Amino acid sequence: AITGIFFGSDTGNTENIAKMIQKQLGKDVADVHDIAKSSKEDLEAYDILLLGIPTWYYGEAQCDWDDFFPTLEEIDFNGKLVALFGCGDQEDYAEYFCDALGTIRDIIEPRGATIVGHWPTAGYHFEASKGLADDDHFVGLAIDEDRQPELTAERVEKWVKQISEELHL
Ligand SMILES: Cc1cc2nc3c(=O)[nH]c(=O)nc-3n(C[C@H](O)[C@H](O)[C@H](O)COP(=O)(O)O)c2cc1C
Ligand SMILES: [Ca+2]
Repeated sequence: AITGIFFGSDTGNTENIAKMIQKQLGKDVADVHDIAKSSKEDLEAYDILLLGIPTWYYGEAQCDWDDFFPTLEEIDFNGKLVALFGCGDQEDYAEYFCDALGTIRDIIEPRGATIVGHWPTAGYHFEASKGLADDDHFVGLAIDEDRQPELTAERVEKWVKQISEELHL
């Protein structure tokens, strides 16, 4: 219950990643939530937060998330450790590949969120992305279940390892 996984999902992908993630961390470690059925209180509740957001319709944010953003910007993230994950399509929307991860970064970083979990952009092949920490790493875990589902298992296995460390446990 140290970690609170909050996801948005429209066709189920991010919802599954969240669940693989919690499996890997374990239950007494983290609880998963559908941001759509979540509240401010529900988010402020945890100290370590994992936020999952898939990018929709040309750089936009999954609507459950889009609509929660205002509440999101009311939360003081100062004193909190966050990580970010999401889903994207690097071949049909290569020019907005996981931009949503970037939008949720901007809408939380100034708020004092201590972000963790940058992921190497090695192995992906998008044309552009607004969710990059540096131009060799996304700001979070980018999962492409549409084009690279075969790499989804390992990406999560390794990324969760990576965050477990950065967070310490
Ligand atoms: C019409 C349409 C627009 C989309 N636009 C984007 C986009 O701008 N960025 C991106 O990387 N993925 C884009 N995607 C792909 C989704 O983010 C991807 O399918 C993701 O796995 C969906 O996760 P969800 O099931 O959790 O919503 C789009 C998908 C569709 C069908
Ligand atoms: Ca493929």
